[PDB]
Amino acid sequence: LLLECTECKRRNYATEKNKRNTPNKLELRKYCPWCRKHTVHREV
Amino acid sequence: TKNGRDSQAKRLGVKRYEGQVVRAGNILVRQRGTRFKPGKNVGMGRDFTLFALVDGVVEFQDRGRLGRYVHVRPLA
Amino acid sequence: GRSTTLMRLPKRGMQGQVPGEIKRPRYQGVNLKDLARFEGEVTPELLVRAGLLKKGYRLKILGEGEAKPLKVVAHAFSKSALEKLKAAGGEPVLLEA
Amino acid sequence: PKMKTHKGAKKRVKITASGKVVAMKTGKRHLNWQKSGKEIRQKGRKFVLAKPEAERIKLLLPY
RNA sequence: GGGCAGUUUGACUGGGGCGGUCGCCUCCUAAAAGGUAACGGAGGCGCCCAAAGGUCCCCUCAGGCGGGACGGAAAUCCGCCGGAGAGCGCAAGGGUAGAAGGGGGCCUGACUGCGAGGCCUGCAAGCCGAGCAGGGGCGAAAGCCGGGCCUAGUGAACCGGUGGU
RNA sequence: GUAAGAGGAGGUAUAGGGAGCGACGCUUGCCCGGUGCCGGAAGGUCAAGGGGAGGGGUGCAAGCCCCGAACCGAAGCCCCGG
RNA sequence: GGCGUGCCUAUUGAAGCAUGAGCCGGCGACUCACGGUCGUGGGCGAGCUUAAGCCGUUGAGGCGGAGGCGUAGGGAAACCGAG
RNA sequence: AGCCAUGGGGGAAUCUGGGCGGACCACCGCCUAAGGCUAAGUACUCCGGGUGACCGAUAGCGCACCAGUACCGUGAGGGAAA
RNA sequence: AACCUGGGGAACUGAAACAUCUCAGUACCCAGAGGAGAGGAAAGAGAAAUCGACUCCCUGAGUAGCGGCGAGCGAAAGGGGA
Repeated sequence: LLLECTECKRRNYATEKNKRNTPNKLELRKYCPWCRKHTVHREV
Repeated sequence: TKNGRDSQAKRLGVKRYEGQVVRAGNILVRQRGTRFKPGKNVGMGRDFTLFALVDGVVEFQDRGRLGRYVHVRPLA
Repeated sequence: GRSTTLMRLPKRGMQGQVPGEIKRPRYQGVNLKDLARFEGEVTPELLVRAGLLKKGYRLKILGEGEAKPLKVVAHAFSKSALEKLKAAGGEPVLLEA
Repeated sequence: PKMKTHKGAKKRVKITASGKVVAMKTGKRHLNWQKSGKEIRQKGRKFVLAKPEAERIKLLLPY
């Protein structure tokens, strides 16, 4: 699948890849947004 | 007659022979697996590309069971 | 018959709507070292009256070298020229619009 | 008479004060997906051409 | 809606057509640098993984023989022998246990901002990367981390879709 | 033939157009799934238009200006049958 | 007596049994405008230069700075500026 | 995608009016549609004159000459030599 | 003769195919005009609380921009002059 994670409390993004079927229902991994430094992200 | 294929030759091998001045961080050896290894001031990356971590001269040592390494001795 | 090299891609966006080019001032860069030649109270007028301008209306005396202890009326200075020049004589900003 | 600046040219190339044709890097706008950060960065650059570079300067000049 | 109109209707090719093929990886042909052709000899790719990634720690095969309730040539167990004939997602090759292989813990550097110097190269493109800054991760520290042992897993540009500044 | 019109025909289905076979004798079989043609007040799909829940731009406002869901919309095709 | 395979063209290859020409004479094919990019001969130089025209000339040139190229670049732009 | 022009449909106002300033709204500015005429500068070269680092009879117009003739073609038309 | 305005309006061709595009509103057909023709007293231009009918030359300028953003196409104000 084609995926791009978004930032909480904001709207940052990054390149990524989903897999759907296989163990990939939830997706909340950490990153390094621009506005400030370091927060959590999502799926869709 | 399915048989007219081949692979774009990747042009591998060594690129800097022992006794040769190499600039800061240029390439030495592009190899398949581990025909060679790092050595005094000789890092490498994903494809197994040996290069220099400084300037200096390239040299080839042979350590039987231990394999073959290629390092650089600098001058400063 | 392949593709020239028209593979290089447009970036020069803001290339043009349909009306086109907008009515905007056009400040003219000109080194004060090229000014300090002749002397007196230099203005845009006295500047084009020479050979550096060609009616860009807006002038922007700037650059390096040795300014002169003169008055240089202009449409825009540089924080560089400004100070060297303060260390020389005087300098009036633009008129207005 | 009075050659026309190739429009499709200037819309994607700029010629520098020196005279070397700077061009925009290709390979970023579509192939993308998860191209290593190291990828889409080293692509954000501009750069130089070479022998076609001299074909280019031929297409403008009034500019 | 061939009544009528403008056109398209690929190339390679021991003529052409039929057939087959067209890009990418592997080996050979390739004549011990690289390069190297033929409708030459043989195969693979259009993917896959949040564990198959990171890092610290720990452990090392296949095979054989001997014994061992089921089992039975081969499950699992132990003894003994076993430098790699295993494994390493998938073709091949090089490579590898002095780990890149196998298990566990914590984690997500499948980072942002640049890039010294080179590899390759007609162009375009592809490729490798020391190191700096910020902010982190595993580790006592040294350190290591810009995805996977690596080499296929792909598409200039134009024209458009959604988000923000 | 752009049209006016003209042929058709100053003919009227025992007629005119198109089609195929081709004196005359004996005959001309089964298949309607595909296609064509014919038929079918439903239904599905379907354009312009109609409709204006909702919302956009703007103005101090009145207002102005735009986007637009439900619903209503023919042939056509889909569907049934010859 | 010795020696000796026409011409052009086209070609891997021609005396060629490949092309073209019976012969002679005349005609016959890389030009010009505008804009480039080299080179070159000059003039002027942080400047260089006019276009149309106006006046004059009847083969006489001159005035005409509009404009143009040049002096600052970078950047998609806003902007900044030997950055 | 404004403006000018207009095939089709709807359809004002008389200056507290209408247009335009690049979809649109507000401000601010420009302007008077839906009537009409106007010299000059401009193009041209059958015609006359001047001149040529234009031709000199296979050139120069096709035609230096009784040539758009002879001659060819039904015809349009073509078209010499000298 | 040519030039001019309006009514109509090609394809080759270029895009190294070819539809949009180009060739081009050219060729040609038609009607009308005169020594010219057209154009013309701003519902203008467009950013200067500014220029001020029209026509043409120079310029602006291969610029703004248009374009299967390909081939290619190509203005206006302003300035200089008639």
